[PDB]
Amino acid sequence: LIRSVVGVVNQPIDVTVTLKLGGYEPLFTMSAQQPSIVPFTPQAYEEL
Amino acid sequence: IIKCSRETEKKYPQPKGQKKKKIVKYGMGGLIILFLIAIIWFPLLFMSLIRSVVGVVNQPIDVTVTLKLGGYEPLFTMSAQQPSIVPFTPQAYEEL
Amino acid sequence: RQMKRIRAKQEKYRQSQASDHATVIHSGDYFLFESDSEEGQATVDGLTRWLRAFTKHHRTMSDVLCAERYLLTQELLRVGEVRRGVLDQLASELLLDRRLHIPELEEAERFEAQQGRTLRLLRAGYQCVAAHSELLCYFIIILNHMVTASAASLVLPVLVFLWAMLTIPRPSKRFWMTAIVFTEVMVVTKYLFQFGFFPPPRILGLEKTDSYIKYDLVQLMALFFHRSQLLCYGLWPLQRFFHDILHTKYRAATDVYALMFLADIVDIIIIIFGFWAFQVPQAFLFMLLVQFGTMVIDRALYLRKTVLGKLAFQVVLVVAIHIWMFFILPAVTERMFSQNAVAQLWYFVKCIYFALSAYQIRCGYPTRILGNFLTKKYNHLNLFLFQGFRLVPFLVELRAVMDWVWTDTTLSLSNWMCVEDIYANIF
Amino acid sequence: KVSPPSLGFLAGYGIVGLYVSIVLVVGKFVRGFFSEISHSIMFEELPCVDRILKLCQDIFLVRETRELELEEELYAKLIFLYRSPETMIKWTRERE
Amino acid sequence: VDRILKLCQDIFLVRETRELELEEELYAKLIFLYRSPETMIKWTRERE
Amino acid sequence: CCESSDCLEICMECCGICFPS
Amino acid sequence: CCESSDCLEICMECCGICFPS
Repeated sequence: LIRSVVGVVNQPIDVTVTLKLGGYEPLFTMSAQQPSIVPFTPQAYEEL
Repeated sequence: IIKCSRETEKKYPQPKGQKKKKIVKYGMGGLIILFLIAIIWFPLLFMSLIRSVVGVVNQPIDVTVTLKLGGYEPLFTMSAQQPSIVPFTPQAYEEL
Repeated sequence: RQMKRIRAKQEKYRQSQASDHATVIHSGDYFLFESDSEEGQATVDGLTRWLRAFTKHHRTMSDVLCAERYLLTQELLRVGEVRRGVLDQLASELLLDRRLHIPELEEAERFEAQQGRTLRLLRAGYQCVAAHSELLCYFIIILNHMVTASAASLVLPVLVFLWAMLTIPRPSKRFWMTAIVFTEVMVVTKYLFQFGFFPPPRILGLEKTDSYIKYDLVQLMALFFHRSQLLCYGLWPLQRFFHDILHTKYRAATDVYALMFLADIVDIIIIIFGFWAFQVPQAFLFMLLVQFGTMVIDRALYLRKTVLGKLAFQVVLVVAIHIWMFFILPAVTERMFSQNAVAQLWYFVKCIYFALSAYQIRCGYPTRILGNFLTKKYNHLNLFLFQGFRLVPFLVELRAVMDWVWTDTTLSLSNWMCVEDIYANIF
Repeated sequence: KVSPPSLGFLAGYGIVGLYVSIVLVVGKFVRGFFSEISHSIMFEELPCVDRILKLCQDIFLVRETRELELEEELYAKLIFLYRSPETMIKWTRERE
Repeated sequence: VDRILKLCQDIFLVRETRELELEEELYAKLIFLYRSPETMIKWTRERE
Repeated sequence: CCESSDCLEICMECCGICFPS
Repeated sequence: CCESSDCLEICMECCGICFPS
């Protein structure tokens, strides 16, 4: 019973993407956390 | 249990006093001494084997340097991670 | 006589009961037990007197020799003529003898009593060294090898523990010459390499330091002092003959198993605390297991009473201990003299062990070996010591089992445990 | 170097305590077989246990057939046998 | 306990000299001593 | 060497410690 | 107060619990 860690959702709240050509400077950095992070609908899962 | 031991003894006797077989004595003593030294020792083996965290390299992959005059703004910030982070050559260590 | 008594009693019981092994064990009636006709300044003085007790042999011997010597030289003054004159003037051989007196020496005798605060202690200590130069040299050699761990300092202790401690109550002149000449050679070579013109270094032992000669003037001087003393007083294929003279001969019989096993127990205490106090722990765990193994093998060699087996095992043990300690460990872990004072101490205790085993091999096992090591006298001390020895875990366990495995017995294990427990409780 | 944070509690009266505990406990338990072994020697060295065996089998047999008074009388006999070692020498004496 | 002590010492002594039958007979005597407390009152009675 | 009785009675004395005769 | 016999027989009864008489 102690070794029964129940499945609990751990959604990443912040995603960050960067594009760094060599070591000069990030050409494009972006972070979208609340609105642009959306989970699937079940029907979208079936589509997948 | 005593009855089975007496029956076994009656079936397969032993004479009026004989040296206990050397093989059985050696086997039984070896088994017992092995157990009584295993209990003494293997705890030490486990206790000095678990505390054997072997040297493993932990190289810093990202270095960042900043120069902030007072609390205004970083005059110069920089981060160099893959290419500018290079380990020594052995001969460079000897030079050091 | 004891066996005569026991056999008489057993014959009487057989005759009485007259009127196939479990049967003879299970044969006991009340007719056995019926009556068979019932048939603080004084501490320094005590230390001085104890030292004099140790060295009384050499003191009396030197007194006799010097008493003879005074008349010898006073006669030699003119010419020196007759060997029989010097003996009978004041029965060729006898240890302690007494004859007429000489005024000068008897006057000189009490002069020492004039100085009695510390000078007596100093005289007693120096005389003790004079009476044990043979042991001073071994101690200096072992100490020198305990520092400066190197094969050049390793070929000598192996000799001390394998050849000089096994031959004959006088280790042969060839050995003292070997050690003296070898230390000459290996101090000359050390000094030669100490030069600045020359650039493994540590293993071969020719390294260059400020104290390149370390306990090597002391060792040479101890060897030469022993040779001088053994010279002024007394006298100063082949391997197979050496072994055969070691085995077959007439010797005193002495038992030193108590002290041998006590040295091994101190050795395991040392390993345990140098494991807890700090790689080398992975070496000291294996060494602890080998200590258990060598205690068990030594106990077997003692019960079975094989001098030859002890000789072979002691050769194997000394060679393996020296090789391991001085090559295998210093590569797995650090030097043994830079640190690991625990290793130095463990080696010294094992050296005491080796000296004791060599003494036991020289003297040969006695008869009457069985019987506990603490139950010879029923005083008020043996009881506490016996209870303490019982209290430590896994000794009486292993003592009973190993005493059973290697003794010639007809009893199974449970019956043996019953007998040993009955004896412990009754004692 | 990098080590797993599996260190826990190390030597220096941290982990030697558990090893001493286990060696002492096993020492006491194992001495359990060698220390008070002489006492129960009147109940384990019987020459011929035929009669006690028949008595136990008769207790079982009379308990089987729903016959009960005889069980109490036989149990009385058995208890008085284990309550009197001289009669358990008379009663387990090797039959002539 | 003088008599039991002499008996145990005699078991040891006769085991020492590679003499074995006497060991079994002496062990029989010892076991029957610990198997009969009235004879271990007769046998460890304070000598008069 | 060994035998078939040797191992058997070794097992006998190994169950002879824990249990009675 | 104390003595030399007092500590000795204290040790006697402290080894008298674990062990026989």
